[PDB]
Amino acid sequence: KTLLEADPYSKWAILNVMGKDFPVNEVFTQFLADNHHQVRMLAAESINRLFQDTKLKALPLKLQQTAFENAYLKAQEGMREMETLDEIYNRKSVLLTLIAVVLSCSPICEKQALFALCKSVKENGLEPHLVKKVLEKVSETFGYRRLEDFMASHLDYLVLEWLNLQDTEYNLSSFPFILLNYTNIEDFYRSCYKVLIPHLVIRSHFDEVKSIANQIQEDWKSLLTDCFPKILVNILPYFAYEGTRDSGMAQQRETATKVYDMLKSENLLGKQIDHLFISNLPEIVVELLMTLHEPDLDPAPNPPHFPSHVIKATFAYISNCHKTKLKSILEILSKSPDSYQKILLAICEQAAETNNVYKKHRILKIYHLFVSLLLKDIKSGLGGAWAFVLRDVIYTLIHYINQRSFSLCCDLLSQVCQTAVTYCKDALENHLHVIVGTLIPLVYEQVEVQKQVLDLLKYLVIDNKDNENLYITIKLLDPFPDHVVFKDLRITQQKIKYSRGPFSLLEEINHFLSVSVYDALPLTRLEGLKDLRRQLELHKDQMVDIMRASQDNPQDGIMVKLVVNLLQLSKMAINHTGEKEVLEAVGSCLGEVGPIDFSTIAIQHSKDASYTKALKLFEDKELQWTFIMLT
Repeated sequence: KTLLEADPYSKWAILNVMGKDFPVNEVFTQFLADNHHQVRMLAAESINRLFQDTKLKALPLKLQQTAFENAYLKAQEGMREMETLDEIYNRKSVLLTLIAVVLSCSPICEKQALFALCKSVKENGLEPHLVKKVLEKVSETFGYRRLEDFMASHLDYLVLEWLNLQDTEYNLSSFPFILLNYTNIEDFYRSCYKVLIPHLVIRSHFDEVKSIANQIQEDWKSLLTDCFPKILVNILPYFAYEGTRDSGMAQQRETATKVYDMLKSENLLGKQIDHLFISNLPEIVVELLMTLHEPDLDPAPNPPHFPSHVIKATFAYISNCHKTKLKSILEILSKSPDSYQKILLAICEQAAETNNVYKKHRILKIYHLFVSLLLKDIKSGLGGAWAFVLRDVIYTLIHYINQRSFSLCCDLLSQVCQTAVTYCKDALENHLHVIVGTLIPLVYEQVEVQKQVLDLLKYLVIDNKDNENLYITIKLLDPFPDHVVFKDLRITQQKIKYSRGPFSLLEEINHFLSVSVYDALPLTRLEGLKDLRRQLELHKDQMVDIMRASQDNPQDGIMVKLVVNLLQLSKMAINHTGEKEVLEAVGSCLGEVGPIDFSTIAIQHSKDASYTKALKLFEDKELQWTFIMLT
């Protein structure tokens, strides 16, 4: 164990005996089947060294899998090398400890270890109570609230690997359903038919699904209709990726072809296949998205996993095979504009419900693929949904940035802003200020993060400063006095800001009020507030004559307007993250000016003119109610 700590990779940890060299890992695994019992538990506890670096870094996939299979075969040999019940139970407990530690310390080999455990439950005859207990221990070790939730996250791989062993004793009825909390196989069917049926659909077990359905008090037609998207996302992709490239990879295409042909039969769903396909378009694209895998150093996803190019070809083939024979899936997806909506609601919900960082990384690279698919067919747009989808994706990206992968998120934001400023002139005219003002406090981060932030800032302030529509947006934004390294930004910020000359105190206050009414997020304004403080500190002498000019109309005081604007911003920010900084900033800003008698008693709350005029032009109470509710 000590030398495994020293040299996990075994670069020089090779021991030579009788002229033959042996790796230390094989020697360590050899002690698993020692005659003395006490060696077994210690070896099971210390085998953690072969699945992680312990210098929390992981290990290469090949080494981890070969160590796992070596440990499994050694445990099997120790089982089969056999009063007796005592050491039989001891060997079973040692095997369970091995299969539990490999689950705990090796997230890469989760699925394979769980499949080995479920096979060994019936093969080795493991005690049900002990294995169940270690299952719930793992469940609340990882963080899952219920053990059934942990079971549901990998049951598809379990059943698929069980059925891919082509064994007579390994059938659906022989699946170890006792492991889950369901009392009887009927409850297991009721709970997991949506997964069990699609696995056997590709295997042409229609008699099996009929025999399950007629005994489950449910119609087989409805059950197959419910599982129709999941079998679509299985058979349909096989027709696209490198058709007839090689026989080994073309046998799947051939069996998919025959399955699709027999599903086109009159008795089967072939009569209404087109109607069901049109009915739920998001339900199949979500499954086409979640099946993405790039073979770096990530846990193995669900057994159906395809690379990015396979997904691209699948969408291309689905678009081509349509009766109208379009070129892109997004064109027929534009027939129902809501399809783009709830899919954005779909991919998000699985990301927030999970807490694993690796699963989050997988779902965010899937989201990268989806946004790339969105942006490669933006020439004609997504109908009238393009503005909504770009706003949704940019706000989701800024939320994922604010919750702290990160480089990939920066790639998404860069790509979407590039597309918006290239193929449009007003896409980023309003929802850009928060993005610009959000990544600045991220400068004090890793070198890659800082480099990406600086690159995005210089792209926004150099390559987009010539846009006529974006001139107002770039002119109206908060300064960045944070670090010296932003001098370039400074020498491209004061030019536009001070194009007409040096702004006075009144001009600075007017600009601050305009940017405050322009943006609804008080946090991103923090730096600007700091400048406002300087504007209150250096230019105190200018607060007299201005108030001399406001005596005629005291009810429109500039200073009181600034005070009430800061008060409104504080009221908005009182229930937001990072409140201790924005509250301190606004308090310091109000502390630069004393309680000057404004000769007013009433407080007027400024409101956007658009909302007031919309209310004014609505002559019906119902119309106003609908407008305010929708807003």
